[PDB]
Amino acid sequence: ETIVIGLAADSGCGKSTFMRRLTSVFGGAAKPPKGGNPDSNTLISDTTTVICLDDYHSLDRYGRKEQKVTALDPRANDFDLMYEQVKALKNGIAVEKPIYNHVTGLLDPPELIQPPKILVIEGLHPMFDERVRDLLDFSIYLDISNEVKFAWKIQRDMAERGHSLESIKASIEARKPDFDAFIDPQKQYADAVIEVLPTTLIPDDNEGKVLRVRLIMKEGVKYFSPVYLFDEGSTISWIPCGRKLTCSYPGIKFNYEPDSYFDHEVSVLEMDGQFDRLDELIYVESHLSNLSTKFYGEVTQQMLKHADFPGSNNGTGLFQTIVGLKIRDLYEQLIANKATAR
Amino acid sequence: ETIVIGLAADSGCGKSTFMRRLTSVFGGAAKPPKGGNPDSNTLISDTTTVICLDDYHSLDRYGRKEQKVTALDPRANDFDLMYEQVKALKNGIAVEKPIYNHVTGLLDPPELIQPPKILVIEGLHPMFDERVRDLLDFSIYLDISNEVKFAWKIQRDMAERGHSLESIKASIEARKPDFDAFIDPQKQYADAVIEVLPTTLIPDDNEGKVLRVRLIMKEGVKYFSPVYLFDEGSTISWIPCGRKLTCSYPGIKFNYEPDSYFDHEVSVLEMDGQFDRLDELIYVESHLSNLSTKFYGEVTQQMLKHADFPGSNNGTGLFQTIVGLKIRDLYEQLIANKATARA
Repeated sequence: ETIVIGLAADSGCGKSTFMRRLTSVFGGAAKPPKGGNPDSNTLISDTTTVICLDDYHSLDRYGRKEQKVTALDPRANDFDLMYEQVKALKNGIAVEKPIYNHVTGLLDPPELIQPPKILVIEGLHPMFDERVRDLLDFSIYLDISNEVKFAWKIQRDMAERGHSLESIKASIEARKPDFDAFIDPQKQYADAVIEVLPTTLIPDDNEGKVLRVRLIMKEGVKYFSPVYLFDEGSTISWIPCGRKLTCSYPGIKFNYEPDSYFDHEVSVLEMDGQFDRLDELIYVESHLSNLSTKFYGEVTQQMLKHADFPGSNNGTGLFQTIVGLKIRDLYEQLIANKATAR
Repeated sequence: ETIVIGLAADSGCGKSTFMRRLTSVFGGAAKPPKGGNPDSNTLISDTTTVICLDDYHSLDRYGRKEQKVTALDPRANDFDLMYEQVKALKNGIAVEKPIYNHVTGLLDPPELIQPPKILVIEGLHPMFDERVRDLLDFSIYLDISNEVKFAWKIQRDMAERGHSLESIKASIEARKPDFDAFIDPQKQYADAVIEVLPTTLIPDDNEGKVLRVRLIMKEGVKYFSPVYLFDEGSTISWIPCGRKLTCSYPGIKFNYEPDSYFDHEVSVLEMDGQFDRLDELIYVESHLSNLSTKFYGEVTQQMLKHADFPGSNNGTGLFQTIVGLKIRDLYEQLIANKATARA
């Protein structure tokens, strides 16, 4: 009775630190299948196997170029195969999954995937097909706003330094139609959306370092008690920076509020600003509720295992870690019932 | 102490008349697994299990059309897994084997396969991988020629009647490279090859009923004493028809000669024509040597337990049956040696 997690993300197979945070919570070390194709996207842990959804492309790079179809387009993807093989793994049956090697852009011969305890499917289209969506036990959508997507390319993406800003936004133009038509709509099916926006604390900041990030959590979901702050259901702003907790400019600002998201009820926890000192993280964790921690400080402790990770100092790393614990709480209850259900 | 037989044929899993005749020699009756899956291709007998090699397909039927690669192509098959489960079966450890459902054309959930006394793997690629080739205690290749493959599509294959002659000949072409590249070279590794050609007794015959059939048998193989006619090693043409054995047209013609086949020494036994009367089969068996029969007429009696089978009146049925006995003789000496060794 293996558990399947969806993660809709745009950062490309292999460049998601969200995936690496979930992995550290779930198991030990995700390493490619020992021996075999060095271009394989699959990552295997003691508990978890991450599958890249590019592997189910129905069109290679030259293929897609021939049809002038992007990788965002459902035409370029085989959802029948994805659906059948996620189904088989969830029911304990191995699959021959084709490998999409990114260095050559060809659809490579398949690899034998063994059912794990936790299966995470990650890529552009995890929740696009209703049949695949019904197999997911939890659904995540990482929503990067266009404004920090562009900032991160300027401030961090070393490989696009060769391109000017005029052609980098002209790269975003020709990708937006396919993205908004086929990628963005998947948010409505996620149990947890993490939305990364520019910061409102310092005016006109476009650097992508200080971030306003929203954690949107679906209500009414079995085994998922959303995080809350002080008074669940209420609308709160909370600035912990004060006399007993000094912060540098511009500090930490929190918002907790209910909301309606795609005609679904959600509750939203927000963080704007970034942690100066570790005291601020510990103070923040000590005042949040329904974190699904097993001991005191696990959120902070789980983050300190990856102090080098991008976003370890703002709500991005804070909420991605919290999400991992919530999923762990869910699959513990989910396999607690299936253990007794034989 | 399990025996592994290789059977290379492109007629398709579940279409092998050759396989039916072998199981009748080897065991009681080959049935599908009890319960299991209605589309399972494994066949089970008291002595033998037949494993279709489509079950080790790595690419879906729908994926095969997506990547533009045929089923003859190794990229569409997982030989690592196939070698594992045959190495596992020969070494007597049971295995969960996947199922290729030809109806949906989908890679189905697996079925449990217990190590049998005799294990046969049949399909397009039993001798393709040297690893797998080293597990086989005997190797068979059924070489249907392109002129008989074509006639059979016309005269018998009812599903082809929707297609035109030009379309069928243009379909055979589009399959030939992968067959030339991946299937046909497996002939060199076979201990026994059966080759089906258009008959030479009727000029310009293209109907696939009267056939020239060659049984190619490797020499120097341990526990395999090839069939011979009258005088082993010599070059003989023998027409049994005469005063004492009246035949109908075009009659029977036998050829027996040594040959070199892929730089291996072989003996070749040939039959052209078809038995029009039952007396001729008995006459032919009475005059053949090294048949590995347990009693007089076992070749003929074994055939009559499948009178309906195609090729039951020509060299196709005669040689496929004789091949079964030769393997039975081989695995008994082969079992006796390792049964002796284990005590």
